[PDB]
Amino acid sequence: NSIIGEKYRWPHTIPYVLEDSLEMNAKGVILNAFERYRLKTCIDFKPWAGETNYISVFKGSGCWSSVGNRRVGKQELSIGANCDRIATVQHEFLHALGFWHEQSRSDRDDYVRIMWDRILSGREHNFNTYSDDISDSLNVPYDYTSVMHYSKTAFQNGTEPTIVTRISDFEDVIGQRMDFSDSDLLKLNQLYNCSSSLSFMDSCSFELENVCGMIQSSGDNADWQRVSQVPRGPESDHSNMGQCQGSGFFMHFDSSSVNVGATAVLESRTLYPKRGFQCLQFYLYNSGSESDQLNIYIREYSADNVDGNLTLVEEIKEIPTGSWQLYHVTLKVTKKFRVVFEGRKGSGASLGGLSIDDINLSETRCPHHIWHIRNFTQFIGSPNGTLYSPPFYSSKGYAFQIYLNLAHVTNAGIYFHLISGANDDQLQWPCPWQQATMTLLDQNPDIRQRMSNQRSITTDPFMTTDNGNYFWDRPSKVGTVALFSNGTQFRRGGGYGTSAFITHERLKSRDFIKGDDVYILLTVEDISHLNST
Amino acid sequence: NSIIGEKYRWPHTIPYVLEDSLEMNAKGVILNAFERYRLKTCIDFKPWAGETNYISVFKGSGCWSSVGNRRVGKQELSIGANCDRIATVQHEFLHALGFWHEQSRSDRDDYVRIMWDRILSGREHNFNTYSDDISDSLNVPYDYTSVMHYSKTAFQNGTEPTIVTRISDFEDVIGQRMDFSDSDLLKLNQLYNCSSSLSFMDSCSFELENVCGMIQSSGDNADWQRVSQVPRGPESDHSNMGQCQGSGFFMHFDSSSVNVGATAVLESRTLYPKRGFQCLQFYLYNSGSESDQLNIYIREYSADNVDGNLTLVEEIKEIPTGSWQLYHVTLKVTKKFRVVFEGRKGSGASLGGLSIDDINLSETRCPHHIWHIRNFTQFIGSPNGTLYSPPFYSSKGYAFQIYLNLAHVTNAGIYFHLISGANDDQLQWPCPWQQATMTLLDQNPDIRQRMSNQRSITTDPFMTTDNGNYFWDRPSKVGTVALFSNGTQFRRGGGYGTSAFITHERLKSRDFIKGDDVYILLTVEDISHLNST
Ligand SMILES: *[C@@H]1O[C@H](CO)[C@@H](O[C@@H]2O[C@H](CO)[C@@H](O[C@@H]3O[C@H](CO[C@H]4O[C@H](CO[C@H]5O[C@H](CO)[C@@H](O)[C@H](O)[C@@H]5O[C@H]5O[C@H](CO)[C@@H](O)[C@H](O)[C@@H]5O)[C@@H](O)[C@H](O[C@H]5O[C@H](CO)[C@@H](O)[C@H](O)[C@@H]5O)[C@@H]4O)[C@@H](O)[C@H](O[C@H]4O[C@H](CO)[C@@H](O)[C@H](O)[C@@H]4O[C@H]4O[C@H](CO)[C@@H](O)[C@H](O)[C@@H]4O)[C@@H]3O)[C@H](O)[C@H]2NC(C)=O)[C@H](O)[C@H]1NC(C)=O
Ligand SMILES: *[C@@H]1O[C@H](CO)[C@@H](O[C@@H]2O[C@H](CO)[C@@H](O[C@@H]3O[C@H](CO[C@H]4O[C@H](CO[C@H]5O[C@H](CO)[C@@H](O)[C@H](O)[C@@H]5O[C@H]5O[C@H](CO)[C@@H](O)[C@H](O)[C@@H]5O)[C@@H](O)[C@H](O[C@H]5O[C@H](CO)[C@@H](O)[C@H](O)[C@@H]5O)[C@@H]4O)[C@@H](O)[C@H](O[C@H]4O[C@H](CO)[C@@H](O)[C@H](O)[C@@H]4O)[C@@H]3O)[C@H](O)[C@H]2NC(C)=O)[C@H](O)[C@H]1NC(C)=O
Ligand SMILES: *[C@@H]1O[C@H](CO)[C@@H](O[C@@H]2O[C@H](CO)[C@@H](O)[C@H](O)[C@H]2NC(C)=O)[C@H](O)[C@H]1NC(C)=O
Ligand SMILES: *[C@@H]1O[C@H](CO)[C@@H](O[C@@H]2O[C@H](CO)[C@@H](O)[C@H](O)[C@H]2NC(C)=O)[C@H](O)[C@H]1NC(C)=O
Ligand SMILES: O=C(CN(Cc1cccc(C(=O)O)c1)Cc1cccc(C(=O)O)c1)NO
Ligand SMILES: O=C(CN(Cc1cccc(C(=O)O)c1)Cc1cccc(C(=O)O)c1)NO
Ligand SMILES: *[C@@H]1O[C@H](CO)[C@@H](O)[C@H](O)[C@H]1NC(C)=O
Ligand SMILES: *[C@@H]1O[C@H](CO)[C@@H](O)[C@H](O)[C@H]1NC(C)=O
Ligand SMILES: *[C@@H]1O[C@H](CO)[C@@H](O)[C@H](O)[C@H]1NC(C)=O
Ligand SMILES: *[C@@H]1O[C@H](CO)[C@@H](O)[C@H](O)[C@H]1NC(C)=O
Ligand SMILES: *[C@@H]1O[C@H](CO)[C@@H](O)[C@H](O)[C@H]1NC(C)=O
Ligand SMILES: [Ca+2]
Ligand SMILES: [Ca+2]
Ligand SMILES: [Ca+2]
Ligand SMILES: [Ca+2]
Ligand SMILES: [Cl-]
Ligand SMILES: [Cl-]
Ligand SMILES: [Zn+2]
Ligand SMILES: [Zn+2]
Repeated sequence: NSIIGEKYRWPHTIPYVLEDSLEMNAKGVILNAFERYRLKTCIDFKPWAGETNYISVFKGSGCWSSVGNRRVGKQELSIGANCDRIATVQHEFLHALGFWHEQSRSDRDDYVRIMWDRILSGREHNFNTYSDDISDSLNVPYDYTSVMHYSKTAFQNGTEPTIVTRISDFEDVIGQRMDFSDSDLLKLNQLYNCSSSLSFMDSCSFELENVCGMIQSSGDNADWQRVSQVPRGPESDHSNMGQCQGSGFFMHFDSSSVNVGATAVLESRTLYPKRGFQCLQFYLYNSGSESDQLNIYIREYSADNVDGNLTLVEEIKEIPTGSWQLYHVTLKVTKKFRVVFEGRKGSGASLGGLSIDDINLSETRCPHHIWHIRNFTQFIGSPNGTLYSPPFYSSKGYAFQIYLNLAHVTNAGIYFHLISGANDDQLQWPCPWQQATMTLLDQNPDIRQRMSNQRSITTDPFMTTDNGNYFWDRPSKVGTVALFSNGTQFRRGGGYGTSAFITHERLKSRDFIKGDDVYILLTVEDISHLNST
Repeated sequence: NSIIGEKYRWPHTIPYVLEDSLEMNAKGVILNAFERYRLKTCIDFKPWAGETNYISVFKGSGCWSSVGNRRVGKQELSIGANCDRIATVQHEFLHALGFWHEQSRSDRDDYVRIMWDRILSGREHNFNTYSDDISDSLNVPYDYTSVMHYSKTAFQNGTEPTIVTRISDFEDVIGQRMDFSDSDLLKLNQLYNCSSSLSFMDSCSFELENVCGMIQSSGDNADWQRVSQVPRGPESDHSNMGQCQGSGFFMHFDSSSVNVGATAVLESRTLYPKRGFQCLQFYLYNSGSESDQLNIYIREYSADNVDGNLTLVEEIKEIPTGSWQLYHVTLKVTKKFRVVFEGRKGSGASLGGLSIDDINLSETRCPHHIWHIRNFTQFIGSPNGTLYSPPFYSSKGYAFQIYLNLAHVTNAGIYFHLISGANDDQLQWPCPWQQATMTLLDQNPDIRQRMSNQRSITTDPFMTTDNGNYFWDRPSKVGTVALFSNGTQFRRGGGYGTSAFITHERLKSRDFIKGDDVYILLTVEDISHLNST
């Protein structure tokens, strides 16, 4: 579904302009989409600085883009109303990069049947097919899960689908708008001879005996052990969760059989950063004591320190026992370096130890907060599936809470709530231009194969409610009464998001649910600086 | 371990000359090595035709090459005596393409320990390291399995190893000379922006519900079913063989519940050939009748029949029941086409069906013959581990037999025997310049991830034995008496190969043994046309 012709290729770095017609939330979402390209492709984006051909993103009618580099100078790409979704931006830029819709493939009739009699009159022009002399599928099979594939209802007249998948099980699969599919990357990365990405650094699941090049320190008291189980926990690794026999390993620091203060250090291979900011993430399991801790250091190398200088970046203490726990550690390294995992036994009694698995490192921004939902499957489609996150404080001081609604039969909804907080007396009301990004984590061991489902909203301080109040005003003024889990009363403002965050079927696909656990990643950022672009 | 500098890159297609000093067997092995590059990389090779810089392969002392395009015009690469091994040629050309040995990495001391007290005087320079200002490891961890990594005995004085891997399990792993490692390809394909290969077409294991783009035909009597088990067999697929719970699927044609002559047709996606010759391979399981057959067709597309005209290429009949069977089908397609699998029920009664799994298609030469060894593990290191293949006939008419000796404690040996045959009266004796290629198949589901162990020998008609006879003379004249399994007597000539075909440890690694089955692939080709190159 790629356009044939070297004249349609962009440079690997695309110049762009974010026109002022774009909504605030749209501008932030667009910049997020660029981050995804930087993680999984060799395509990059930079502000236009006089280049002849560039992309002008503006709030036109609908979401659309030309296919390929048209070399017309200013090439328009429309992110109109309701197009402010990261998957939609990725989709539109795949058009710009030279891709038609998946159902436009020359072989599309072998996999889907277009119901022309059920298309709305005047809408049949979007269901075209391109022959193999102008369209090249790059030796990749037809991809129902493509982010460039319409859903079954596209431009439908009535309740009857316009696109019918011959493999009936794919009827509701087509139309996913979560992230690149594996084939989307295969085709794009092939079309642009992509050898590496900007933001990806390392992914380690310990499934090979060389443990991703990590080295055991000799100036310590114990070694991390590559094991597939620990008696007291965990019974299996996090990557496979015991699915495959003889597979599924993790590194374990046995704190039960060492003295207080003893340490085991595991250091990563040498890494060369390109951006100056990184996010280190990994899953931890604690079957020992709450006094045991994991310390993260950064060993930076320079001409001044050829041996490398250590810097403590985070101490992870009081680790919950009995379940895998996701952690994020923010880094700001600019020189070649290693990551250091030091497991230290505390004074408390331990009968197990610390386990680490599914490590990923990328030159990306960490999420500000994480919502970890245990025993999640019971709530899908259940009346008691009305879930509220713990209270969090945004970077600017606003207290907020997340509402995830799984009670309805087909769709899951997610909403961002402001709640009463300790800084409300000194905060700006109504909440102005705070972009809340909510991401349902696709818990694939490899960050490169994650199709996380992400939606963003921006608080508009002029939005009002039916009774005349400002929607994002101080929760004590406009919010309803709510009770914390501990019984403490608080005020919860209006919730804003979408009732169509993710379908229950997609929620049960891939690795959104893993170990009956779900993780929702949260970032609340002031984007008022995007008003002028 | 890659050399830094854009001037050290070759063109993707390297011009080469095979000097007349090269041994006959070496010339054939080199051309075989090129086929591996064409299968797994974007590197190609063409005979030198006046290009300024080209590679001149000649029979120097030992096996060596410069690192990278040195832009000195004629750049020599030595394949001397005993260097005529496909993995050694691949290794030497990885040098030419710009790679140092893996243990020369700047971080090599974190993974291996050099026992300097054990190096031969004057050979310690061979263990030097290149810093990261001239060497780039391309963000790939240290690779013990690299084809560019010395074995533990390199330049050793005595019986004690010079290179000790700090992860002890890799002590005997380093030094593998079977094929590219996965990391070797990751680095090379990254260094030359390889987006695709010349010879790879498709790999299908049916592990995704879209079944690699294969189509179910409507003009037949039944459908192939994507299943993970069949009551009468097989109990699991061939890819995973029940290793992973809920995973491992194959396509099944149920002959038990259809009439005589009924067919189920599965057609592949559209394919575009580049070379004019292809090899289709796949694994079959038969739990039905001995009269059931699998027919392979090719649907070629042309201006004459836009719908496509079918051509029968092979009829697979009398399929042994109760075990997975590997098949190879030779193709000669030059226009865009599909592969067509037609399962046909015979007249016999059936309680099962035909199963197909782990299909691979590449623009490569099929092996002429295959030796399938059942219940293989019992013979490893056993006194009764002296195995003889069935008799085969080479393309020129010579009858031959393969001898695999597993009785030695550490090494497996393989030998090529000429045997008495029905054309011996009219054959040229002594056997002149017939190259026998013996390949222990690494039965990975994906052909692209196979590290098959291959050795080749060429019959020298002047080679003599101690008693004055020609080694490769007519077996009736110079051979010993032997009995086929059915009791029929024949004459077996001398066996030539190596007692160090593969170590037992490597033999038990990866997928050489799969389902307790081993496949040895055989090609005997006249290479007398290579005397003048
Ligand atoms: C115990 O087990 C033992 C081991 O299995 C077993 O021994 C085997 O017994 C069987 C049965 O008796 C023997 O089978 C015979 O094999 C012969 C050899 O076949 C191979 O070689 C053929 C000839 O190749 C030459 O010609 C080709 C082109 O024609 C060239 O491409 C070659 O380069 C080669 O040229 C060279 O040789 C020429 C001299 O012949 C010379 O002029 C020329 O210049 C050059 O030097 C190939 O055609 C043949 O390929 C076919 O068969 C194989 C099967 O293995 C397939 O895989 C191939 O795809 C292809 O189909 C082999 O490579 C055969 O000639 C002989 O065939 C004849 O008979 C059968 C059965 O009736 C017919 O199907 C066939 O058409 C032939 O019929 C012709 O001849 C007969 C008279 O001979 C005649 O009646 C008929 O009308 C017609 O004229 C037969 O298959 C086998 O050889 C034995 N193996 C060994 C190792 O010895 C033993 O019996 C068992 N014991 C018991 C008790 O059961
Ligand atoms: C039942 O459950 C409920 C639900 O949890 C419980 O309710 C909680 O109870 C606890 C304890 O009583 C409360 O803790 C208190 O929290 C407040 C707020 O913390 C957050 O904000 C801090 C201030 O942020 C402002 O300032 C920073 C710079 O200082 C700035 O960067 C920010 O952007 C923000 O700026 C804005 O606000 C300013 C006014 O404050 C303006 O001037 C400015 O212009 C801006 O408008 C912040 O410091 C803090 O960050 C730290 O802590 C978090 C979490 O611990 C951590 O993640 C960070 O890394 C930091 O380490 C938070 O973001 C806090 O101010 C209180 O601390 C003060 O008081 C104590 C006691 O004297 C001192 O020790 C401190 O030093 C400090 O002086 C206190 O921690 C919590 O707020 C409350 N939650 C809710 C939702 O109600 C309830 O208690 C439970 N009931 C029972 C019975 O158990
Ligand atoms: C990906 O790499 C290929 C191979 O180098 C590039 O193809 C070349 O493009 C130039 C510019 O038009 C042509 O003159 C050459 O003939 C092409 N070579 C081949 C073998 O086709 C291609 O341009 C690269 N893609 C991008 C997006 O840069
Ligand atoms: C692989 O592609 C890269 C582009 O990403 C090529 O690197 C460029 O090479 C040209 C010419 O040598 C230089 O002018 C550029 O500065 C390079 N750009 C970058 C980003 O490195 C490289 O030449 C290609 N390699 C091969 C073997 O074709
Ligand atoms: O693919 C697109 C959007 N698509 C139409 C569409 C709209 C809603 C749902 C679906 C679906 O998949 O269910 C598809 C085509 C298009 C082309 C030009 C203009 C507009 C417009 O928005 O007016 C829309 N954009 O690139
Ligand atoms: O790398 C190699 C092989 N050679 C380097 C070499 C080349 C030419 C001459 C000599 C020499 O001094 O005679 C040595 C090192 C080697 C040889 C044998 C076994 C192993 C091993 O891996 O054990 C390593 N060529 O590119
Ligand atoms: C949609 O279908 C209805 C029912 O056939 C018809 O009345 C109407 O005109 C159609 N509208 C369009 C835009 O196709
Ligand atoms: C929620 O409801 C589901 C379905 O009715 C039930 O299985 C589950 O136990 C309930 N959860 C809690 C925490 O009560
Ligand atoms: C090898 O070691 C032996 C044992 O000490 C020594 O006598 C000999 O000189 C050494 N040879 C070389 C070439 O290092
Ligand atoms: C060969 O010997 C091994 C062990 O010595 C034994 O397990 C196997 O069954 C034997 N195979 C035979 C006798 O065919
Ligand atoms: C030697 O090689 C040339 C070149 O291919 C070939 O034509 C010739 O026949 C070969 N010699 C013999 C005896 O086959
Ligand atoms: Ca793991
Ligand atoms: Ca240690
Ligand atoms: Ca399979
Ligand atoms: Ca059918
Ligand atoms: Cl992530
Ligand atoms: Cl193969
Ligand atoms: Zn589109
Ligand atoms: Zn070498």
